[PDB]
Amino acid sequence: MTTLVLDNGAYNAKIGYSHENVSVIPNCQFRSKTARLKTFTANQIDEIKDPSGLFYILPFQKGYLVNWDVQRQVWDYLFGKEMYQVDFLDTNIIITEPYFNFTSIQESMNEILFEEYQFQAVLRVNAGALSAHRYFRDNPSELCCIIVDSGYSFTHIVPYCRSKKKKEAIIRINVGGKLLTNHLKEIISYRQLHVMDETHVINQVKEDVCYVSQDFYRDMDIAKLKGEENTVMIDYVLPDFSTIKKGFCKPREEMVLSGKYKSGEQILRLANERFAVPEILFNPSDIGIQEMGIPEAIVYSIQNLPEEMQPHFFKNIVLTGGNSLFPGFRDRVYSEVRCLTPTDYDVSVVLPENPITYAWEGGKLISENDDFEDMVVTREDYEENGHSVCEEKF
Amino acid sequence: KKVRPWKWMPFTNPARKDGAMFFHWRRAAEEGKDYPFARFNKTVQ
Amino acid sequence: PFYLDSLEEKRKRQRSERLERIFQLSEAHGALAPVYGTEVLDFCTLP
Amino acid sequence: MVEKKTSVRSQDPGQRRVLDRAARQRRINRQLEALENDNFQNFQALLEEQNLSVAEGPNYLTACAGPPSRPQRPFCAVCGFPSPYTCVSCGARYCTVRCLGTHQETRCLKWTV
Amino acid sequence: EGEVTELTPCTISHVIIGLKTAKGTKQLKLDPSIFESLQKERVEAGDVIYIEAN
Repeated sequence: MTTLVLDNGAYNAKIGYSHENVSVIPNCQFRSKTARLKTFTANQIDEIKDPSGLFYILPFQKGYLVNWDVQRQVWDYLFGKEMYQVDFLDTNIIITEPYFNFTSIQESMNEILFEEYQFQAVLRVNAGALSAHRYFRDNPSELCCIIVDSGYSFTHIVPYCRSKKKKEAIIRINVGGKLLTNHLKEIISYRQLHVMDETHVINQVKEDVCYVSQDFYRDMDIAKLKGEENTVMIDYVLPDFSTIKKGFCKPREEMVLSGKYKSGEQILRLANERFAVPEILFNPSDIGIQEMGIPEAIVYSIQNLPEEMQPHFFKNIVLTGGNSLFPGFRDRVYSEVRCLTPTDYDVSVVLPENPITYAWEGGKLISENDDFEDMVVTREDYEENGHSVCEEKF
Repeated sequence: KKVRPWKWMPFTNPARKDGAMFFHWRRAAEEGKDYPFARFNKTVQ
Repeated sequence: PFYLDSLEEKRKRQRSERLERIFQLSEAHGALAPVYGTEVLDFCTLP
Repeated sequence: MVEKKTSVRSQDPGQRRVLDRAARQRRINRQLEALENDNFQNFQALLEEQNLSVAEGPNYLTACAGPPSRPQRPFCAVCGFPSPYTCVSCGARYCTVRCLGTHQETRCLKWTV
Repeated sequence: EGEVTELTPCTISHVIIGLKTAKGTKQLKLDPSIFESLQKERVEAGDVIYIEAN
């Protein structure tokens, strides 16, 4: 039989069955100021011929849930067609849950899942736990691993050892991809005008041009010196949905250094943001937050009890999420943890080759674990125990 | 950046069987789209 | 979990290097003797 | 000769005033809350209901990372480049006199209400 | 050679010092006679130092 693996958050709602449906389906609804205020669903955004000024209705604005209505509408619109083949009791679903989520909200979500959609089985596995299982299956010779999941709206430093997570050296950081996108928005707004509040185009510009600087102060000096010499001043032409529907970074050759083009686009752009907005993950607190970076917590998480886990912990660092898509992020994290951790202890940091849907891969690989029928809680068990069997099983 | 002219576009109603062609001031986005009121064709049983 | 053979061997080898370093330094810090000596200077020195 | 009509919105230096600590902290908190938010330039009630039943233990409170060891770097608020200076009025940082002027014209004490 | 991360003298049997470079961190046990040199050089957490074993 097939199963439906579901990961959910503020930016993305990745659902997928045993074989296909691998994509970046969002979780929020979109309202177009121009399309008569029509309320679009996760994948219906593709039907919008002009995503400029889309109002986002979010079930999650950060790690926790809000306004069930939106989540249930998204789930219904997804199931209603090819995505899941609404058949309910024929298959089962496996949903992820945040590191420390609302106990009441999560048990009520399980209640709704058992009652309304009536999946024959569902469980309380954790988003980090699924990635931990994936990594353990990839490397059976390993016994302990730390997951740095820097999602688009998440930053979790989660340990795992002996197939059990400890709730003491477990760190979360509020510096997420959404914060980075909002900071880029505010910077562009402040440096081109006094107000600018579009989100959809800048969220793409983020992943298109931003990169993690391997030498922050060197890049800062290169940006401080005049643009005639710097290389990070790559200009980005924004989309207008009338001549080009998707923005793009102009070739290094076509760049007119005067910053003005007779074509008439909003190409205006600066170099600083490109490498300033990603480094907030590594060296935060520059803007004012009391939030700590990635590496110091990657360190703090290791040195609690075990001198036998500490070495395996350094050797097994699993960087995943969505914020690890910028080039140089892996190298920077590796250099930082290598310079922060003891020399004698080995430190191996390896990000996968295609970690765009690592959670879906873990789910599709667990689909044939021959123990899911025991890991999962079923309809009758739920109805009889009343959330107790669900709290027991994860 | 303004490109979306309203046009006096022809259209056909799938609910009809004679293929009669009518006209309407449609937008520049839903050209050739199905007739929205076509749902109102549930004749009595 | 179990320990690492490579890690424990590296620990042993760095400890051996440490022991060799003490053996070298202790022997090098006492190679030369005084020209006159503390007691010789104290005997030669008058009030 | 054409008479150039001047503006009357100029403010008296005798009336202009310096800022304080609480208001600067509120500025910082508002800026961070806006950076965390996503809408025109609610989860507040969400976190209120959350903290309604929070205690000390393995939870969000004891899970937050906290402040780092490396000291805060003085980045600019206008252009973002390293800012060795500060604004005597509000404390904002800058790197050039042009940046200071832009701050005084667009940011200095105009959003605090 | 490297940046100091911690100084702890154990009337002193030795001093444990933490050094940092771009190859990892190192914990070092120095004779109490070198703790005098450390105090005289006024080194503290965050300063880069050379300490010759010889």
